[PDB]
Amino acid sequence: NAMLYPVLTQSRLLSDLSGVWDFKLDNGKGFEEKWYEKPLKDADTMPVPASYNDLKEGTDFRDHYGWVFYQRNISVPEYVKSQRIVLRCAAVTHYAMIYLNGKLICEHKGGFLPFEVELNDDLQDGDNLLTIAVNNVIDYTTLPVGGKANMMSMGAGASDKPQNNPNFDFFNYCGITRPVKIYTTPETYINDITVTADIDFTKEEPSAVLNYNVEIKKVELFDEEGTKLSETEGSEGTFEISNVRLWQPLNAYLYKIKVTAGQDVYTLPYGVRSVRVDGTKFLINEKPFYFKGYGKHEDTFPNGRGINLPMNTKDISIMKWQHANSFRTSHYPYSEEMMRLCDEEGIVVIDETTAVGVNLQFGGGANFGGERIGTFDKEHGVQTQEHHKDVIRDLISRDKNHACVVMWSIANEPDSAAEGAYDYFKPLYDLARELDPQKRPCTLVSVQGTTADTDCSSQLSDVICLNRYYGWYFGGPDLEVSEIGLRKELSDWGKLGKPVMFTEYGADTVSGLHDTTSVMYTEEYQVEYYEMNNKVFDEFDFVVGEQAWNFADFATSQSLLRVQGNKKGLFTRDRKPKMVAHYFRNRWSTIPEFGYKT
Amino acid sequence: NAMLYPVLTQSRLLSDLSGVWDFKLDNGKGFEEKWYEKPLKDADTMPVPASYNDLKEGTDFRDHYGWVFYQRNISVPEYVKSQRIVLRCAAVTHYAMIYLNGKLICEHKGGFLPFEVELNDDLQDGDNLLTIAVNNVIDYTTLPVGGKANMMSMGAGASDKPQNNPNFDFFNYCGITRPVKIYTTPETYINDITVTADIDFTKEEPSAVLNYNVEIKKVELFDEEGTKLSETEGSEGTFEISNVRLWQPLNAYLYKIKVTAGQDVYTLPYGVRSVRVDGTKFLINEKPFYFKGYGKHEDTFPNGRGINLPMNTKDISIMKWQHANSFRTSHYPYSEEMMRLCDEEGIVVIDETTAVGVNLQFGGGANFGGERIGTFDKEHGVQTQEHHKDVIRDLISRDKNHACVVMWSIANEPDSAAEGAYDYFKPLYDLARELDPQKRPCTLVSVQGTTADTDCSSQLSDVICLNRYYGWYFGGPDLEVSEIGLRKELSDWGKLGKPVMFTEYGADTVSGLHDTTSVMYTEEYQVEYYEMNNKVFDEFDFVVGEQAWNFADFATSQSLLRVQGNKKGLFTRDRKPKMVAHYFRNRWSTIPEFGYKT
Amino acid sequence: NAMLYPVLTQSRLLSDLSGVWDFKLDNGKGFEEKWYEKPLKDADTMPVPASYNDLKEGTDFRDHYGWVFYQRNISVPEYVKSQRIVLRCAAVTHYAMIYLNGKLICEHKGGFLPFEVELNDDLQDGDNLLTIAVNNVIDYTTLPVGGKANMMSMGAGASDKPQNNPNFDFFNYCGITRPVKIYTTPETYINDITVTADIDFTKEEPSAVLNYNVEIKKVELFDEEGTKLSETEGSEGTFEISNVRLWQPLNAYLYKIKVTAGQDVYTLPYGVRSVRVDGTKFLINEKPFYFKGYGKHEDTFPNGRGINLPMNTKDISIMKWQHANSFRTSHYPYSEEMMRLCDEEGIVVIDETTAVGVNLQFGGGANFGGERIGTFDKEHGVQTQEHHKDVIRDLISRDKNHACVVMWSIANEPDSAAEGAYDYFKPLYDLARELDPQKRPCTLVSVQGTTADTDCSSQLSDVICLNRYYGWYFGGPDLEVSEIGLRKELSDWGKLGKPVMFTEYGADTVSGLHDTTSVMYTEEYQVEYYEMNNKVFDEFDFVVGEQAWNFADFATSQSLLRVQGNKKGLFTRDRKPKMVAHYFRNRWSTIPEFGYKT
Ligand SMILES: O=C(O)[C@H]1O[C@@H](O)[C@H](O)[C@@H](O)[C@@H]1O
Ligand SMILES: O=C(O)[C@H]1O[C@@H](O)[C@H](O)[C@@H](O)[C@@H]1O
Ligand SMILES: O=C(O)[C@H]1O[C@@H](O)[C@H](O)[C@@H](O)[C@@H]1O
Repeated sequence: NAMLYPVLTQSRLLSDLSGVWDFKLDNGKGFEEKWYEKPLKDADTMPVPASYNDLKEGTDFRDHYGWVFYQRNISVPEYVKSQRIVLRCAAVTHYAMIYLNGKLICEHKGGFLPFEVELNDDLQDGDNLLTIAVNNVIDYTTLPVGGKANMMSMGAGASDKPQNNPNFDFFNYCGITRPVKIYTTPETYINDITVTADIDFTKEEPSAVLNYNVEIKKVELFDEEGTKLSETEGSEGTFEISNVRLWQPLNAYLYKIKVTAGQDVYTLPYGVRSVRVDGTKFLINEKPFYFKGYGKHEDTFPNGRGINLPMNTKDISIMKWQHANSFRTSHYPYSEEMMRLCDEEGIVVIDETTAVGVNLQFGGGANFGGERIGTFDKEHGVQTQEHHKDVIRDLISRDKNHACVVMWSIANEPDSAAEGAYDYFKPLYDLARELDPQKRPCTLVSVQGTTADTDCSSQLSDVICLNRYYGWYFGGPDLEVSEIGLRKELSDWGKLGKPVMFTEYGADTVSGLHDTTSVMYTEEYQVEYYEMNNKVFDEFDFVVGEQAWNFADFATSQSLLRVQGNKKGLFTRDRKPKMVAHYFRNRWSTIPEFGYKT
Repeated sequence: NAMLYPVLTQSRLLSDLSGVWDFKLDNGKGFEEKWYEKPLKDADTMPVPASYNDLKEGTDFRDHYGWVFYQRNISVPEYVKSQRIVLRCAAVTHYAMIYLNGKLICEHKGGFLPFEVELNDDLQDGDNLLTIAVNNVIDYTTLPVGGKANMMSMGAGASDKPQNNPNFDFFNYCGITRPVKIYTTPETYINDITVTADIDFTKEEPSAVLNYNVEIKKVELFDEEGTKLSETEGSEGTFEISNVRLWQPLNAYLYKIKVTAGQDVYTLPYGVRSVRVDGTKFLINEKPFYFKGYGKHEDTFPNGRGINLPMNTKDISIMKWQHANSFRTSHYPYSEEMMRLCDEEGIVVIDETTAVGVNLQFGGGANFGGERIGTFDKEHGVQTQEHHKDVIRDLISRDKNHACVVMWSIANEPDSAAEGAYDYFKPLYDLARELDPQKRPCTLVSVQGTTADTDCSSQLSDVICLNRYYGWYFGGPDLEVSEIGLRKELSDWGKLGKPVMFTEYGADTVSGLHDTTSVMYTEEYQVEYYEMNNKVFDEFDFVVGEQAWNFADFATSQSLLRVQGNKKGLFTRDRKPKMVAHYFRNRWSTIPEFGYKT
Repeated sequence: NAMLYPVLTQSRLLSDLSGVWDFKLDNGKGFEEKWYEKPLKDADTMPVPASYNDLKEGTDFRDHYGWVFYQRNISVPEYVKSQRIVLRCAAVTHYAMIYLNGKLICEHKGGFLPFEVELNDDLQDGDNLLTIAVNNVIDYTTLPVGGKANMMSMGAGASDKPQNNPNFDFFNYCGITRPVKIYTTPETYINDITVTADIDFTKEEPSAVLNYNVEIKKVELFDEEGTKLSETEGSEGTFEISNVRLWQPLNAYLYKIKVTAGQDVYTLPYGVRSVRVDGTKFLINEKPFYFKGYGKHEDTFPNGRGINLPMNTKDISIMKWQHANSFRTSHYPYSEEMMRLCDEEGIVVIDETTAVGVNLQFGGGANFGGERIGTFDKEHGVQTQEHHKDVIRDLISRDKNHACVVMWSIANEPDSAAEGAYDYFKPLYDLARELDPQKRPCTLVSVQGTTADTDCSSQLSDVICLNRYYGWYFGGPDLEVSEIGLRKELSDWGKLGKPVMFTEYGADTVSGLHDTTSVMYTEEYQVEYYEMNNKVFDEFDFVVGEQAWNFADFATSQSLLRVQGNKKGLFTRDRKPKMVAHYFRNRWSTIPEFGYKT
């Protein structure tokens, strides 16, 4: 269930297996001939961690369907076999199968959340052959959802070759996305840590009480520099600090927490912060917040979706340069390292599950007996709800302690106004609120066409998150008519007395295209688009956030509607600014983190 | 009916009125208040000749609906009022209304063909106020055809503001497109000239007999330098030359023809050339030709569709640099000056009418009583056939003598496989063959989806001209499956034993986008697309021409499918080459004008 | 002296400390206040490994002068304190100072070669504060060499702010460039391994004898799959294999070598390959080789010079796509991981030292008493020779075993035709040949202006490596006059009877700029430039290699001559191909690895 971020400590090791592994594409006789038994023959090379799709040439490699085989030898000295040996795969996209010496030790479904296995038993001495098989197939049983044709459906479709058809607007990057590490710990070890914060704003000098639980199978506090200030015994626990330095947006502070438990020990950074909804206002530390930022992607060249800590730091630098304060993990949980970095740098995050494409109205829509099948058809619709809960389980269990995480997003653009939607999401929202020890807000990001009266989010969600494209897909290029439509729908959303924020809005823009009299796809049109939208946003005291789509240009599946990927970014794929980036920087510079329009 | 190209001669003048005129947009009280009576107030400035759409700023100006008013004063001395004064408007797009001193002297429908009026009667002495009103409205009665919504129909459509919606894929550039000149001539004057060529290939030294007619309301021959070689009297006439220098593709020769007729005289360049179809082979001068070139547009910045002789010469230079030999006047007759230039430089031309958009299946298709209305519905379909004939009349009457003109194109992508198509085009083809004194081939350019069995062009046309996009709109990005489909349809077209040529095929390509593993919209994909198509072309001895679409990027109406216009050009809008331009140059360099695959 | 690549084995661990460390810029009171003692206050964040220059915003950060402070806590359990604890800094650019708990444990000069220190003594238990201070200052004592003004010297120079002025044409990326890892090993351990190959081509089935030495402070062989085939005892040693699979260019093979030595063990991949010079011919495995490739940079966004294994694999993929076979480590030794990858993928490498900028004629040239100071002036010239030898020592000691390494490059563009040049390089070449157990060729890359009679490389070097820009800096834009000059100088180089190869030649090209009639900086001009140069290369049987400059666009110091960096790449900085990339791919496809022109 629970997984702490591995890190070197007094009692645990940490051996990063990152490097160039052996690699081979399934053909698809890989399992018949038991390639996991022996070392791979005719193997190519492949770095880890990284999506493999862009690291070789040819459409057959990039658009490969099925399995790939990673392989690498490992070896451990016996003088720590006394300890337990565990293998943490930070992420394998999508479906992983971990062999060792030819024996299937582990399986996992879920391309964006960590999972571990124990190695003490099957780790013979000498050099041991580790093989990881990675599958990329997506369908009605996976999150994200795979369709039956192109999402934008002219086009293709006449081919019998088996192919993935994403029901989502990003490229199906697969492989060992995130680091594969080996760490140790003593039999009887700290397995999970939880920390909540009851805090007091009555006083001019805010105090805070920190409850904690340390599941296991001394607790020291430290502040930034490491000046110790408190101590307690047992899995039991509480701290009383006065003169709390509140973790703030763009003004972070992380106390340290040292938990020694006999033969084992682990340190956890924690930020003291409060967040709660109050009618219109979205309060962080009992102050009226306003989101400024974007929906992002873990998308870089040529790593694909592979983790890129240099870019993560560069993205933060650009955000603080642009006077942003937040972003959403579109459309999947990001790496642990990026989440911890957001703690250090003080960026508000909207952590989202992998639940994109739970909407069978995209594309032409799948068909059965002539009839079109609704999204939540129990026999021919999505088969994802049970896996959907495991994702909510594993996600909250991983990022429960992050001060940056401010709200959970159950799904991106699901068919939330259709038959079966409420019964699908009600158990998910309930599980979301039951397992989050901090009871933070929950939402879902609403596709276009949704209204206040028809959205199951109008009831289940604490915050309304809209993806609206008035002036692009709907109204472009007449920004005046689009303005009227945006004001009309947005007014209707004020009926709920709930906070509203736009998590996505943008216009495809090819860096370099200009005109004094703007047309679609030019940098001028992009600025005018955001001008019109932001003008309507500023009219409604109940909109509490603007998040542009996207932060940067990113790769998608090929289609007539995608000009070498999605070009809605404020920055290019190599993080160079378009003209709209300087527009938002000037606008966001005058809008404060708190009390924008109260 | 007939209109000769005005040019300075011994008996006629030529006063180009080109310059900066007064200009004003209708609002739309222009005719109520009789703005044509007085000089215009609050007028802006506008050069002539030029499309006005891109010469000012603001969407309201560029997307203006309705009328505009040009105005300019003229004056003539009396010492040539003895002569007749005629005003030749080379082209006014679309509908022109010529006032003078407040009196409506002329009207014209047809935005791409010349028309004149006589000035002797209403030309008082002193300074006379000339006003031209230009209308841009397009609908089911105009050629090109105006629709009811965007041609690519997400989008727009919710606006009540009256707007043009082109049923064609280029921008509705309007205004005084081509020069407005004043020339003289004596009462009793040469009105029309016609020259045919019966020529003899029996001998090792080809001789030629030139019949001519000189309609009127001495005939001298001259060769290139001006060395005279023959003479004849009367409207009657014939010439017998031996050692003819045959006008060839990329090797032109223009004899001169001086026709003195009493008080009047006119000189006409003429090239001696033969063209006839023979089963598979397209013969020019009894040799098997092969078209190499493009579909072009009269499209430059910022002239819009306005005439641009510097670019016309530059385009020819680029064609001869690229080893091309031909192009089509997509999708309207081009300027006279460009046609005469093609005579001098020796470029084969496929002269096409303004009949684009005669196809109501584009867009969503217009609706009536729930029913969709077919293209040639007699009550709710196109109302263009009678105007369509006037266009065929005026066009052939203008370019009957050009040696470069090798074939006529009745329409671009009409609904030629629908009910009513044959009865619509049969009288048009008949008029085309009846009025062309040289009886040159006639065709229509067939939309995609057309087959040999279903196309009314399979019967009416001497040459089959296809617009196929296997590997772009149909099959992209799988070029292998697209190849199979292209070979399958092309084989079926060989059933007719007629010549086949592709007048359009291409892929949108944004100059600058590259990848080693190509995706759509990159320069690499564009090259691979043309490689696949050209490979299939070379397999069939009955394909006699490849014409890429387009020659250069050009402006279109705004839509999600158009990245700042149509990007299918081999060159950018400013005539800079994409990578595919060097590919075609290398391919066309090894393919000869004659006897490519015989 | 000797350093083996750390990797997990039966007896050693490997704990990658890569991650987000604490970071702070010196101001420059860092050492006065002993920031290394305590944890850093007001610290920012910084990932490791990566150059820090592009990971924050502002010119002051990017152009920082002096020191920066990395900091991170580490902890080790006692149950392996029995082993020795060593800290391998793969590279710290330029000058590193490693504190721990406040004590200076190590120092290092050399920004591109590894160095380690032992941790057993100063590693108290608990959490231990590790601090690394990095300096970026460059001058006449460092390799690469720092100047006194801009290398291209209009410009700047009027500022008193202390600044680095690279005497080289790449950006002064600094910080922890390459991974910082911790590995273990038993007291008494394998410290160094050396393997040579005496091999026999007499027989139709080539056999090979492998001598080896295992310095220390059982030996098993294995072949690709791991099928064992031989064994020997002692530091003593030899192997006799028959049916050797020769490591070939673009056809690699790596036998494995397992050396168990009591309590310790290490595995080394080795490729059996021969290389020797023979008059004109450059022989690899007794066959006449021909280099096809580029000079590269370890340069990516935003890592700067930081190691990027995803890009390294992508670069190899592009090379094999382009039909290249080799590259040079311009202008510094690359990462170990890239060298091992070249072993696996079979790319020929020209390993080069950090000796760039040993040439004081660049810029305006430094001045003293009015006099200009020559490069090797003993009082005011370069002070680098002794450090220069340590670089040759550490480099060969690291890459002595790589089969890909085929030739050593002592320096890039030194003032090799000046007074003092011979006495400067003679001891360096001697040290190069003395310490390389395989006695592979040695060279230096000759600046433009050098001739056969004036170059000290004409004598000291086994291969002549030229950097010539006929048609760019010299002759551009007249490629005809430039051709004459290139043929004239190249003919004169044939006087030596030695092999000649061009290690650099190119023309700055901004991706997107085109013209049918080419001008400098367009993609067309770049192709024509390489066409002219390659035409002259093919005329001389003694030129054995063409290596273009550069592989990809890369960052440089700002100057009027650098359009956002060096644009001479065949690919863009994000590895997208320019038109010249497809030219070289077509040319290199017809040129074989061996026997091109014999
Ligand atoms: O069309 C777009 O650009 C985007 O539209 C939104 O609905 C999706 O959230 C996003 O994944 C797409 O990339
Ligand atoms: O889609 C395209 O690029 C083109 O398709 C063809 O059918 C039309 O002839 C042309 O007008 C369009 O511009
Ligand atoms: O001028 C250039 O582009 C290059 O010239 C060469 O002499 C240098 O080796 C290289 O560092 C420069 O980048």
